[PDB]
Amino acid sequence: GIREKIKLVSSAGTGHFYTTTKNKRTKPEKLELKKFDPVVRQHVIYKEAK
Amino acid sequence: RNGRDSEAKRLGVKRFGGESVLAGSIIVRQRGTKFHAGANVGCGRDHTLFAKADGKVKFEVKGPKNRKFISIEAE
Amino acid sequence: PKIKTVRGAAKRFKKTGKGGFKHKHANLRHILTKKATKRKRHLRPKAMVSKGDLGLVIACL
RNA sequence: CUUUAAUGUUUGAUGUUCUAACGUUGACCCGUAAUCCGGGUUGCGGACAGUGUCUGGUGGGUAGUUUGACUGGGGCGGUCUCCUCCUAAAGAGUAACGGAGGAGCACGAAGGUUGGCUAAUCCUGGUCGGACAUCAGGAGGUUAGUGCAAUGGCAUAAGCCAGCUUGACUGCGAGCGUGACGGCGCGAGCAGGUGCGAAAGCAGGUCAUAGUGAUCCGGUGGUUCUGAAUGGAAGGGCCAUC
RNA sequence: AAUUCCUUGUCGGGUAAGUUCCGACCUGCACGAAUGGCGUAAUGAUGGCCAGGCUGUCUCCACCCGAGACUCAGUGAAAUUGAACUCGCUGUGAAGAUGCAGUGUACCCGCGGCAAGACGGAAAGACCCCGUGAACCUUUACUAUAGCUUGACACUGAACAU
RNA sequence: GUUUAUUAAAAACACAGCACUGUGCAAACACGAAAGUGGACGUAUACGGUGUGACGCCUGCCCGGUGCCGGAAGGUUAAUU
RNA sequence: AGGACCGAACCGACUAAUGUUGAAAAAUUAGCGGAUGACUUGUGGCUGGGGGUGAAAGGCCAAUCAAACCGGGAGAUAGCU
RNA sequence: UUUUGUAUAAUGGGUCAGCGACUUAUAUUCUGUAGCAAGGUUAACCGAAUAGGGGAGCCGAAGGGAAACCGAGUCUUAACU
RNA sequence: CCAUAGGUUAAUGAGGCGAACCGGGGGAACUGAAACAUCUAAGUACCCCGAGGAAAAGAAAUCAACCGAGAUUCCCCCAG
Ligand SMILES: [Mg+2]
Ligand SMILES: [Mg+2]
Ligand SMILES: [Mg+2]
Ligand SMILES: [Mg+2]
Ligand SMILES: [Mg+2]
Ligand SMILES: [Mg+2]
Ligand SMILES: [Mg+2]
Ligand SMILES: [Mg+2]
Ligand SMILES: [Mg+2]
Ligand SMILES: [Mg+2]
Ligand SMILES: [Mg+2]
Ligand SMILES: [Mg+2]
Ligand SMILES: [Mg+2]
Ligand SMILES: [Mg+2]
Ligand SMILES: [Mg+2]
Ligand SMILES: [Mg+2]
Ligand SMILES: [Mg+2]
Ligand SMILES: [Mg+2]
Ligand SMILES: [Mg+2]
Ligand SMILES: [Mg+2]
Ligand SMILES: [Mg+2]
Ligand SMILES: [Mg+2]
Ligand SMILES: [Mg+2]
Ligand SMILES: [Mg+2]
Ligand SMILES: [Mg+2]
Ligand SMILES: [Mg+2]
Ligand SMILES: [Mg+2]
Ligand SMILES: [Mg+2]
Ligand SMILES: [Mg+2]
Ligand SMILES: [Mg+2]
Ligand SMILES: [Mg+2]
Ligand SMILES: [Mg+2]
Ligand SMILES: [Mg+2]
Ligand SMILES: [Mg+2]
Ligand SMILES: [Mg+2]
Ligand SMILES: [Mg+2]
Ligand SMILES: [Mg+2]
Ligand SMILES: [Mg+2]
Ligand SMILES: [Mg+2]
Ligand SMILES: [Mg+2]
Ligand SMILES: [Mg+2]
Ligand SMILES: [Mg+2]
Ligand SMILES: [Mg+2]
Ligand SMILES: [Mg+2]
Repeated sequence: GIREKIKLVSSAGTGHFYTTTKNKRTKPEKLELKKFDPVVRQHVIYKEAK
Repeated sequence: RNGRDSEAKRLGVKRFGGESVLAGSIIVRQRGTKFHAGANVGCGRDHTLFAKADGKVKFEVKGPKNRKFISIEAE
Repeated sequence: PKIKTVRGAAKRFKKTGKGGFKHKHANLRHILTKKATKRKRHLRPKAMVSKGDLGLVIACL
């Protein structure tokens, strides 16, 4: 798998991730993204792919 | 080996001038902006020109570059 | 000899009030991340059985 | 806790001796005027061999099955899904082993927004410097670019630069289109809640059209669901996903 | 050449003339040494070639003897058969005509013959294709299995040393 | 000499000779789930399997592949515990 | 003495013709090979179908053989006629 | 009969006469008709046996949701006009 | 050596035939799935053993749900 499928786990106390695709040979770093989380229904920073 | 073709995508004008249409009715499925958005018309992300209010459909020809616009009348 | 039931159709269907049957959309057990949330939000509820297929459901009942 | 001794210790592995289970298509006796069989004496092996159960390898010796379709007869050759143009006779659609090409990917920016800019090619002058690198001016004015094949489109730029950023958010959907169907696609607008801009406003991914896989079966996370007497649990469902 | 596509390879022989045959040459498409190689006396209802004798094989058939075929009397079948008052020619046509069109010819019926046609009769084409048909057969096709083989446990013990 | 009784009698089979190989007897091998037989009332000068098929000159090279023979250092490895 | 030679019965079936609704569901006529051998023959036993047997052709196993015949599953299935 | 199409030289039939090919049982749905009617109706069984009991049960009047659960409403959603 | 094995005699019982129904020991394939191997067809067809006018099973180490029912076999519903 060249471009590989990963997820975006919320840093809150909520068991929710989004899901997207990353590459290996372009990004050695993990992905930080602010995103909505429908438990507290606000926007939380996301990290921890897979 | 040369013969091949896609499935045709059913483009064109679905509703012509002089027709009482309803809201959100698709008028034109086109690729580019060969038909241009205008009064009461949204341009889709595939440039599907879609309607916003009830009424008729009028093909105006306006603009400095002789473009083709679609509009919805009321009366 | 009573009629045998198509058990797959009995699992995938259930009857509504005016004789229509209900069913559940496809494309919802695996690959979902390359798809859109708009598409999956369309797919998530249940719907009615279409026109030409009612004979091929009622015969299965 | 590192490496090793005296000896209790449950047993496993190697060699040696014994005979008593087991074998004897060695001998002798009896039933018995009998080359089967049984019983006894005796000899040689002897915990080996061999039989059953489980398991690994072999296994056409043998049994049951498969080996596709289009096709200008069949087979070999080629092709089967998706996108683009023509054949398409100016609504949509329209076949052929008709003519020509591409896709089974990519991006944390190449996305959103705000502010802003406009390319190709040629000529002239200019150190190494060259037919062509980087500078300045002129003609020209999209021939260039648009992540890629083609077509349509783009100057209010959909092409290019920088800052700020996560709307590549969720739950819904009046209505429409296109397919027999499963489905696929466009979508103003509502509630919540973000980013950009002073604001009017824009943003539910990329300029669009390909970049894909039904169901079943099972994996992981969450759960105002169920829980075969009851409370739990295993499992089943639902939501998300592999 | 039991093997050579081109090929009747090329050169001698035989013959008036020989794609076959015999002898030799090598450029063996693609002989080859135990799925043997090369020679071989004899043997072969074996394959090929030549020569003498011999003759109706032939030019070119002719005559004769018997058994049928023909006639008389007696017994008396069969396959096939939509129906029939069942001609030719040219043309048309499900595309090769007894039947259609046009035209020619022809008193009605036996008998002996000959087979050119009636796409004649016999067997629902064996070769061709299709059916998601069958049978057998082969293998490093798949799935299993009898069998061969390995080990553990039970049938199964007593002591000695490591 | 044998063969397709019935479209094929041959160059096909078989042969004696040859070589490889399995074989220690309760042999290998075969029928048979076992018993018991054939092997043979034989005993490596015997029996089976396999190819070539009298005789004479002979029979060359290769263990890369597939199959057979030898082993017991190492890796991996079933059931059991 | 000879799987010796010629040739009767005996065994077989290489060539031509007739026959091909026949005299005959494979013959007749005229020729033909072996004829003391691995032959021929009378009688009776043994081998039962995924089996036998086969000097091997896929030949024979009751006029039927790439798996006999009979009775069953059986009104097998038949997108074919 | 099969066909795009047959006088077709594509198939089948020599002729007559007899026989011969969409039936049966239990389920479901639709139509027509008869009864009753927010009701309808029994089956197995008892029974001077088509009567009459027997109403165990099935269908219908209320659905929605996977389900707990609610109810002329129900499901999604924190929540809908 | 006793005794067992064995030999003789004698009595009682059995053998075998028969349609189907029954209890068991063995046990296919065509077919269907539009092919086929899991599955089916079915423990059907078939082979074998044994008894009776009936056979087998049969008085609970069975169900249910905190109320309880009370051996076995047969029919109708639950229920396609
Ligand atoms: Mg309806
Ligand atoms: Mg799912
Ligand atoms: Mg096979
Ligand atoms: Mg089978
Ligand atoms: Mg094909
Ligand atoms: Mg037109
Ligand atoms: Mg068009
Ligand atoms: Mg701007
Ligand atoms: Mg769960
Ligand atoms: Mg329980
Ligand atoms: Mg020669
Ligand atoms: Mg010459
Ligand atoms: Mg050779
Ligand atoms: Mg030879
Ligand atoms: Mg001979
Ligand atoms: Mg006439
Ligand atoms: Mg003519
Ligand atoms: Mg004649
Ligand atoms: Mg004919
Ligand atoms: Mg036929
Ligand atoms: Mg045929
Ligand atoms: Mg013959
Ligand atoms: Mg012959
Ligand atoms: Mg030979
Ligand atoms: Mg050699
Ligand atoms: Mg002789
Ligand atoms: Mg002689
Ligand atoms: Mg042969
Ligand atoms: Mg052959
Ligand atoms: Mg025969
Ligand atoms: Mg067979
Ligand atoms: Mg049957
Ligand atoms: Mg039949
Ligand atoms: Mg036909
Ligand atoms: Mg027709
Ligand atoms: Mg006509
Ligand atoms: Mg005719
Ligand atoms: Mg005809
Ligand atoms: Mg006929
Ligand atoms: Mg009649
Ligand atoms: Mg009554
Ligand atoms: Mg099938
Ligand atoms: Mg009893
Ligand atoms: Mg109690």
